[PDB]
Amino acid sequence: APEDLLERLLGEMELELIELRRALAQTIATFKSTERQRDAQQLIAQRWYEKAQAALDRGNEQLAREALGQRQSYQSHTEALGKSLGEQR
Amino acid sequence: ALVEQVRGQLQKLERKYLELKSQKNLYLARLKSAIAAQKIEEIAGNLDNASASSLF
Amino acid sequence: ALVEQVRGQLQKLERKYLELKSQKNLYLARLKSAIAAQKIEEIAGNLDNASASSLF
Amino acid sequence: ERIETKILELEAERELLNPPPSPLDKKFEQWEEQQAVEATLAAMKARRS
Amino acid sequence: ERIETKILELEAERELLNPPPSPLDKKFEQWEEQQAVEATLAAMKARRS
Amino acid sequence: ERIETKILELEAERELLNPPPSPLDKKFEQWEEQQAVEATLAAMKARRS
Repeated sequence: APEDLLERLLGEMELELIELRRALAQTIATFKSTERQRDAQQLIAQRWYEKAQAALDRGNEQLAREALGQRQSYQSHTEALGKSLGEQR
Repeated sequence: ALVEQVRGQLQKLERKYLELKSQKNLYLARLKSAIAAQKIEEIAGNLDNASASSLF
Repeated sequence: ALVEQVRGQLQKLERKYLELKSQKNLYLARLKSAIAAQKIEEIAGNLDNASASSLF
Repeated sequence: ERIETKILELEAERELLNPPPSPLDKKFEQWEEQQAVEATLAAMKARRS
Repeated sequence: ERIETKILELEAERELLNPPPSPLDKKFEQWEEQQAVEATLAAMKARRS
Repeated sequence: ERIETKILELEAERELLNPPPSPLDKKFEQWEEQQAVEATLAAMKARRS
């Protein structure tokens, strides 16, 4: 009977309005996780920035060269993750 | 040199692993969304309300 | 040297233990709060008062 | 670390269920509130100046 | 000695699969990196000289 | 003697798991520490000279 189907079909819709609901949770969960990782890497680079912020004074430039040269490796990671976070938004 | 060289391989490879792991969830998530939000519109086709092939 | 060296390992390790212990409670506490305050809002969904799928 | 992900999963689970207020109202409540305290005070600072 | 050949066979097996970066980029990353440390330091050595 | 190898195997097993700090930080902690004791003492030797 066509009337009978009208109630079952709408029921099967309800399973996906929650299934799709769960999918969005996973997507947004990754976005939060990806966001957090970015802070840690810049914080480490930030720490090296303070560490390099204590050497170039009183003429110890040679020490500053190595300190900032190490920061460059961390800096690249920050840029890569920064673009990804914006795209995922 | 060998111990220094071999460690570099592990460090580079280890980073590539977690990078792959993160992408796995994202593509899977888009698939379910590309299937869940995908699987509804067809049954609405049976209730099209826009043609003469629907129950409505 | 060995007795001096071995003691340093114990002293460093012992500090790391209680440090781990303190963090355990904090994460567990946030979990229950992230579950208790978490588990209420859904049942309010059954009493949404904002859609046409609630008892209210 | 995985526990933090579970917390993040759960905390953000109902960022969907109860969406945060849009910036438009967030741009107004404070905007009207400043007047609310001052406007209600506008009579205060005048009636009982 | 034949073991070394097997190692060489395996080690060079994926020199094909993952080809090494061409000298052009290898000639630039360091070339830009030297500026990267100095240019970012150029403000460092000037702003907080 | 083989026992020593087992000790060496075990002792160096987690030289991998917990890598030693790189010389760069090892070159700084002491470098900043000398200032830390003297700089904090710099006021000591002056304020209460």
